[PDB]
Amino acid sequence: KREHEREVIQKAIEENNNFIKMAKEKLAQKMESNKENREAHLAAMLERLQEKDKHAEEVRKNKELK
Amino acid sequence: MRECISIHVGQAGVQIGNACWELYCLEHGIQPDGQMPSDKTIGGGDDSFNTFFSETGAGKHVPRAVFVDLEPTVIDEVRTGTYRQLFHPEQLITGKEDAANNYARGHYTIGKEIIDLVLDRIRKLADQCTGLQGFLVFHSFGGGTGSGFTSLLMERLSVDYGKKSKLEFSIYPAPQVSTAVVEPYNSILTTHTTLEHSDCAFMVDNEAIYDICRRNLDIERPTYTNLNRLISQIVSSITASLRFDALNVDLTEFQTNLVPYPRIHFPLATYAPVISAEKAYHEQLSVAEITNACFEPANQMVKCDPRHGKYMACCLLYRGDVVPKDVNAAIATIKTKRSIQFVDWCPTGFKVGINYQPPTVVPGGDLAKVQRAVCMLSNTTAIAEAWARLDHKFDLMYAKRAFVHWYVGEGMEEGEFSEAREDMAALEKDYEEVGVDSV
Amino acid sequence: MREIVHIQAGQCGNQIGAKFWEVISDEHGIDPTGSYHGDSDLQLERINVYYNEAGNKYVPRAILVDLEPGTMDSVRSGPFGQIFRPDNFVFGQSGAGNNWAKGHYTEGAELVDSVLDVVRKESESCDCLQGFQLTHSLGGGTGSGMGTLLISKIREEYPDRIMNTFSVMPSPKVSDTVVEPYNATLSVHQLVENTDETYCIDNEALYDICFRTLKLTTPTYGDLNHLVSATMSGVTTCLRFPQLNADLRKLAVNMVPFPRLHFFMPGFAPLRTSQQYRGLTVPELTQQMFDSKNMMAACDPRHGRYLTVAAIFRGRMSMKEVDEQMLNVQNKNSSYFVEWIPNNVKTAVCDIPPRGLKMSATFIGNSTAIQELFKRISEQFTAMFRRKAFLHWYTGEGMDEMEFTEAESNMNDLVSEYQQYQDATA
Ligand SMILES: Nc1nc2c(ncn2[C@@H]2O[C@H](COP(=O)(O)OP(=O)(O)OP(=O)(O)O)[C@@H](O)[C@H]2O)c(=O)[nH]1
Ligand SMILES: Nc1nc2c(ncn2[C@@H]2O[C@H](COP(=O)(O)OP(=O)(O)O)[C@@H](O)[C@H]2O)c(=O)[nH]1
Ligand SMILES: [Mg+2]
Repeated sequence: KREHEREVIQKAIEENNNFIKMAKEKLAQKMESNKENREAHLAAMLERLQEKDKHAEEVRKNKELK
Repeated sequence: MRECISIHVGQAGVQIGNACWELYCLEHGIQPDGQMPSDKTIGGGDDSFNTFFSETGAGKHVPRAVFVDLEPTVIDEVRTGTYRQLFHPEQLITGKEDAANNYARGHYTIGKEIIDLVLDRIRKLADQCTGLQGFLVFHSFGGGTGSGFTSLLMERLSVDYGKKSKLEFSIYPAPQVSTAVVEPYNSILTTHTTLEHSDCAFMVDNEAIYDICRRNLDIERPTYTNLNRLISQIVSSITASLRFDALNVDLTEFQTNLVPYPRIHFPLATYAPVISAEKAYHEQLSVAEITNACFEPANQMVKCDPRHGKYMACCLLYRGDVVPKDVNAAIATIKTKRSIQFVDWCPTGFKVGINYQPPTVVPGGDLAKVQRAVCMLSNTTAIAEAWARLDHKFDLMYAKRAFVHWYVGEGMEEGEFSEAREDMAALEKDYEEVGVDSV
Repeated sequence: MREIVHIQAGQCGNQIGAKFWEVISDEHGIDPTGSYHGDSDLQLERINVYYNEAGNKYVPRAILVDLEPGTMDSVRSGPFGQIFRPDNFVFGQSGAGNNWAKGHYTEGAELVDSVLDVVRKESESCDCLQGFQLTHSLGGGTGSGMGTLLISKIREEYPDRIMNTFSVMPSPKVSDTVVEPYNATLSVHQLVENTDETYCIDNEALYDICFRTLKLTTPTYGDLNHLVSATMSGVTTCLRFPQLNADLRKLAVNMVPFPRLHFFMPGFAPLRTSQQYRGLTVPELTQQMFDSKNMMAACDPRHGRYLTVAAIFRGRMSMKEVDEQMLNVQNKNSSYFVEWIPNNVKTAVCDIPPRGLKMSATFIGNSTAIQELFKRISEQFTAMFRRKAFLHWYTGEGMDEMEFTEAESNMNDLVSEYQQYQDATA
């Protein structure tokens, strides 16, 4: 009977810990995924703008050519 | 002992927390400087009011709470408000930018900045407590701070405090006071996220409170101040077992009875009597009257029909000049007249508590002081209707993926949307399962 | 501390922006010397959104930009030309010659860098910059071409800031440049991909209103500007006076169901020597706000569907009455409001009314009808571009006809999408 008593309470301990663990990991995954995503978006908007800058340089070179 | 730390996220969180705290000062005899003349013990004590109010050498009784808002504006009025002396500067935490009604902005892009400082202030408060009981979080689903930062803080509290209690006072979005078209999105998403971290969630529909004020208080266009004052009365009745202490029953016992299963932790609340000071003059409201009122559907904080569903628990928390005998009579009467259907797995009883401390109304309030009030909390499957309505809005916009780009640019992903919605659909089916009669 | 850097470029842009500043300056109790003399704390409570404090001089956080100095010189000559920070003035000499290619590629390109410098100084002072707002006309050269160029260069520096443009739609009635359709389409293309929210200020309508309503046989540019200034004051009242849509980001979040459809029809009421003292009953005021005659954009709301709409009621009035009026218009006019967007109409009321009005109504909406205006621009462009009329103009700076094509297609795409959502149901 005493062992089972020690088993129950250790089970409840391990239950709580496991929850805290899973919680911590999940939050860490979602923070990094979001962070990557957001930076990607920003990096693509910047690259589009840079490609528009190059087109303007080329338009300026086309006029100079004539 | 059994301290409770109060956390107020967002504008709604903050304001509703200023209502509550004022009312709690008025009820406990705490002055605006925090000095409670009644309390002879200085710098400490074990009084019920110490679970919500800490003390200092000077006798000042500081509230145990933390006001966090990502825009200074709302907490700033607290800083400069009448009760600015009561609170302590660290307790007020304000960034510089709001989540522009975006869960994504409030959970990730902005929240992450202040989240660590917030948890920091909570932790300080937690060390003051000899035996902290749990947290009381006040927020609104519709706002980016009230959704995105609130869930974030819920996860953090889960991790850092483990399985300590975490109750909630969630402001159900109401079109009358709607501030954002995207509020259904934020609602689904926050409900999805905190569902696993909240021990017990009380929802308040602005629409329902807006109605109650127009009807019972005869206010033409109830303001957030009206709502808040009525809200604080409800909150105070629920927390009255903690702040005050023979017939009074600890809300834990109610909690052990209002959560049959972990996901079913949203109880309905109905308060009575809300009456104007003219109407209350020359009218005495019996225990039986207020008790009926509880079972009146227009008096409920959330708009849903309990008859459409079944009761899984029904508790009555009274306050004021009440005696067990009258409460027994009124209950019986009710029974005779009402159709309080209970799930078969649940005992058809009404848990009652009487807190003889009479109710108080803020000066210049539209609520008349009464000698008795009651607030019944019920775990009826009707609450689902709420979700439904919301969910349905969420589905309408999400089919055309509207405003979805605002979430995606912050880094969220449509997967999160669909997953959140699935979980709401499961929750709704869970309500239906619990109502099914046992084979 | 939610500062909004302001930027006025082009002849039209400089004129409308000067008016805007004068008007908000009156509303906030600020004279041309930057000194404040208002009666109400409310004027100074949010004055920092558009003003920088200094002998307590609230200076407009404005950057003036024009390739011809005359326009800016006139601005300085005008009232409040002192209030504007002199360093904020930035003007070239070549001018654009009513060429979008000249401002977006050549002369604009030469001056853009000095503009960005002032922008960077203004943004640095901003504690919490919301974003930038640009007043400009799409038909001219400095406003459009150089305007859109500035939008793109600012976006790279501040990719996390709201970008609002009060673009002015060219009108055949107003006439002016013949190749103005090309310039407008070039500007629209840049706007469709570079501006968070855009207010379609069609000069045509302005005119129409004047001739008809204002019973002005010869609407002048001053007449139009007065309409525009009152609109602009309306659509900034929530930005400048202390809830709904209080910053630029939240407005958008709630009014841009989709990124391309960031073009809105402004609307204002009442719009006429006849005084008619009766303080338009809110009811009326509501009707007029939704009235197509009160729409600054040249589109019939009844010809489309409102994705999202925003109302502003200046003047002391019954909030309850306003609420009922709004709900009513939505109910009776339900077919004109997309069902897939719950609660797509939202309304705010401000106690301080416009100057010389006891109360006003401001209408802002992303109606699918807006596609009419784009359609008129497209027709003009297709007619000229069909014959390559004046295309050598742009080709000389190095532009290519494909660029015009791409711009035409983009504008047809925006129309298609507007019609698509209009014709979509649950
Ligand atoms: N009952 C009640 N509801 C409120 C109150 N204040 C705001 N709300 C509700 O809250 C919703 C908006 O939530 P907020 O508290 O303002 O959101 P936020 O927390 O400031 O987040 P941000 O968008 O980033 O500013 C609206 O739908 C209102 O119905 C209040 O004082 N009482
Ligand atoms: N409503 C209005 N429109 C204007 C005004 N000034 C110019 N415009 C319009 O501006 C267009 C030409 O753009 P413009 O001012 O010359 O741009 P710029 O080359 O950069 O100077 C014309 O179609 C006019 O319709 C004004 O004061 N009010
Ligand atoms: Mg806020």
